[PDB]
Amino acid sequence: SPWRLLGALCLQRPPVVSKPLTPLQEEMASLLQQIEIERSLYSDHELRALDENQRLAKKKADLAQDLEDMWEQKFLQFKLGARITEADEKNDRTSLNRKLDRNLVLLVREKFGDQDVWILPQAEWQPGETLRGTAERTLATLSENNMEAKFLGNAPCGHYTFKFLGAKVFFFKALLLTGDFSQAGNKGHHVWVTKDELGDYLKPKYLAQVRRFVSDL
Amino acid sequence: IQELRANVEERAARTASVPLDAVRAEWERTCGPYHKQRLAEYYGLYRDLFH
Amino acid sequence: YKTKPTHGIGKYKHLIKAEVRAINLGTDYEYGVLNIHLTAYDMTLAESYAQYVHNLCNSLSIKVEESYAMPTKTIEVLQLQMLLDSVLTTHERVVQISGLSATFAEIFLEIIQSSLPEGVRLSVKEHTEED
Amino acid sequence: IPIEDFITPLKFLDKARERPQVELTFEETERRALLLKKWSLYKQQERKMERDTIRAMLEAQQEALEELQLESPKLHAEAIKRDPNLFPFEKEGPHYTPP
Amino acid sequence: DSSRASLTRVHRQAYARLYPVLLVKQDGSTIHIRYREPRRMLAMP
RNA sequence: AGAGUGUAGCUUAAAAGCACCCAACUUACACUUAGGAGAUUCAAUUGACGCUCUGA
Repeated sequence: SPWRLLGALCLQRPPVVSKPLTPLQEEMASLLQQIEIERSLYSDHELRALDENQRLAKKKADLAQDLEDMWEQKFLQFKLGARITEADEKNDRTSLNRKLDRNLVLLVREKFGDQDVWILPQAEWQPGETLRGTAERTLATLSENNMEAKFLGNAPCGHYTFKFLGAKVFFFKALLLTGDFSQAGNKGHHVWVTKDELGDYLKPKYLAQVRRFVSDL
Repeated sequence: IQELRANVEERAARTASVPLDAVRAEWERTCGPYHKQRLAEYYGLYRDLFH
Repeated sequence: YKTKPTHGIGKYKHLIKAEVRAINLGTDYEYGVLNIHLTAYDMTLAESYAQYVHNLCNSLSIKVEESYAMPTKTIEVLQLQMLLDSVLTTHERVVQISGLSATFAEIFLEIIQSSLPEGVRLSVKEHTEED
Repeated sequence: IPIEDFITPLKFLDKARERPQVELTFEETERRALLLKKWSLYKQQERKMERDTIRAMLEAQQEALEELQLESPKLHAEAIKRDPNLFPFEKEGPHYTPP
Repeated sequence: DSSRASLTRVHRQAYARLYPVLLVKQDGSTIHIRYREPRRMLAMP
């Protein structure tokens, strides 16, 4: 019973920019803001504006706008970052800074002499070695980059075996923090993929089920 | 039920009267016999009339 | 009664338990009261996040011993350039968890990472502290 | 000395005569109720989807553990062994704009 | 699922007004913080 | 290609009971007061459209 020892890892990426709000969610947020403004009890700005205006009117019959204009001009001068950094590039499929609202997953292309499978960042562990160590070595060597992969536990996430001589592809999870990639234009056709592109690219059934335990969001 | 819910639209519940004549007619034209048998059993009619 | 066959029918003390280390055996593993501090600047956001975490723990059959909240730290920062005051505040809420077994911790961590709000960090550690 | 900040300050006592009116209309109340019902349905659907995803993840992990125990009776303990890399667990949530 | 706990509400009765403030720290990122007064920008040095 | 099947999450129920959450009393949980989405997949005791396993 010669079982082929093989490993793998399902890389991930924490999101940065928040997700868009559904029109229903936007209406709910507006209603919540309205009810909060209605339930609030006075305010420093309101107390300093309304009472001051009333006193000025009373004195004339015998602050607020300045600060508002200052805030408006400060917000106009301060330019925020580009939130939609995907449509401007579109064709940049091999860039870590492509998608920011959804989760990203690594995607490497490898061609063999006997097969040409859409091989996910797989690995190969030694009987005397540990699966975690093998995954770390494959991430630090195959990707060729200094990354701070923050793992969670020593337990796996999904396994898929294939026979012809048995085998077994062991997967794992790893959350990045600061990935410093060297030479992005290398021969290694690495691509960053989320969910829709994952399901659209993955042709085989062994990897088609990998998306069952991935954060759909 | 779907037609009634669509016609009420939620706004009526936020206090309808609901008629009683139609309800009584439907009860008599469906599960009336069940309640009649229950009342007869409670009053003790089967244990005395037909023994 | 004792001799009668109906003995021990009204026994209820044996069902109620009217009376932390990190056990790590070979197969079973349980952490030692993990404290999840929800550091954030907004109070409503932190409260909602704590409520959601407690609801998830209750739905997944997870014990939640304590759930107190830490005091606020009035961090007074002087915006230098012109002296402009800005008395900010950092709120923190703790949520104790003990019921965990193998992949349950990973599932909970994944759920947390997937359901993160805007402007709320994390910092899990042991309970050994001084409030 | 646990001293929380949940007690209402004394400044919110006298100052309470600025917004005592809370008048609404029937159409506004109906719209609010409809929005609340829609948001409740959306939250229920989201919770159901999250529960389904959690169940799928649990099933996948159980299948992986079973395959490991079947094809490797000497690595199940190592896989179940919790590593000491979760004490300094610190992570920030998603912001709105990038650096 | 980041917008789940985003929609919240002040469960308390006595509380002052709260406006959406975009606080920018040294890292460079706006966070919807509910600070006193309607401040549109508050750069944190 | 074959087997297991066939009421939503569950039922030695045949359109009910336990699951769920949005608002008020809660640091928080729970209870309580207010509402809803919820299903015999179809065609005539049988045939096929939805999943699990065994293979290629």
